[PDB]
Amino acid sequence: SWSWESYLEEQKAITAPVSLFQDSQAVTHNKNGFKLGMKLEGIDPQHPSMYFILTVAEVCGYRLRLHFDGYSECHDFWVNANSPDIHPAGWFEKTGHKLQPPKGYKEEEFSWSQYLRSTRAQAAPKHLFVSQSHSPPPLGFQVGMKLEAVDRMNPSLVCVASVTDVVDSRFLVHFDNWDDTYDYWCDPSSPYIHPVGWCQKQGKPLTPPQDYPDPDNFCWEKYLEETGASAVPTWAFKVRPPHSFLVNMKLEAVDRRNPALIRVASVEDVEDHRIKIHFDGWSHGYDFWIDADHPDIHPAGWCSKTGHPLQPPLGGGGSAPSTGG
Ligand SMILES: CN(C)CCCC[C@H](N)C(=O)O
Repeated sequence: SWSWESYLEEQKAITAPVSLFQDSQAVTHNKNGFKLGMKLEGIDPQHPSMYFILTVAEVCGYRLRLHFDGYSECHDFWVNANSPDIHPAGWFEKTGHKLQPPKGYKEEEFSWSQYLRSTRAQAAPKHLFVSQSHSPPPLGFQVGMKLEAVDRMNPSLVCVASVTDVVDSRFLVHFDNWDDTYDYWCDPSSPYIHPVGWCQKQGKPLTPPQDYPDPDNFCWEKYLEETGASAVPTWAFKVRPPHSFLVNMKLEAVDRRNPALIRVASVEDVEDHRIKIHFDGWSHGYDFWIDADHPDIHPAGWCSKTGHPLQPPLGGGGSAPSTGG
């Protein structure tokens, strides 16, 4: 039997304190009421502005694997039961959002009552969730306002962006005149967003809207006038202090190569808002960077307290394939 207590003694190591994580990353006493076969609604992680019909394909501890109805299983993805990116059946119609129907359907063609009959299934109960859009909005951020944001797909770019939607306590960041595949959900403390004018005060180049006429001479004031849009007010931005994870601290993290697994991990390197994860016993070739507030990193003990299997360090110490670290 593997235990953190014994491992720390053996390695003469320390864990990353629970206080370093967000409450949502650390909470272990919540029940996961989702069951295999339950259907629901959710955003496509690779297309944050789109909503699809999803089915619980697997349950493990406080996590569940979701399947896009009608599409290939290669698109399946895992989330935690407290994910704010899934909603109960009927949410889209109740909140006025659009649905991308199951493969083989047209949008006019979808009705939850009929679909459940056709699939002889049941929708996940409303109480099973966390976001159904009854919550406090993000103060100061309204649809239509503009701001500057980092393109997470092209990290060196800070661009002209807009708030295109607000759901409970989060808002959707959209890159002006770029396709919505670049959109991503945020909250007021995100270190990836800044008020209009930030780049100029920092000396950083600002990426104007796609194909903006004479891009070199882009001027926020002129653009705000052309669009009649307001800039998100400066007071609304509540910058988050850099995290306090230190190199070598131990924790638990979802494996990026096989998301069904969670392994014993160590902080390999650090940035102001991200940490580099290294899986104990493994080579460093699989090490990866991840946001400090990412939903897939947790404090030691998360797995055992939630009922999820934890992969112990890989054995072999260099003599076995993929080891050395
Ligand atoms: C700025 N960012 C939001 C989008 C960048 C898109 C780059 C892509 N090669 C293209 O030119 O379409």
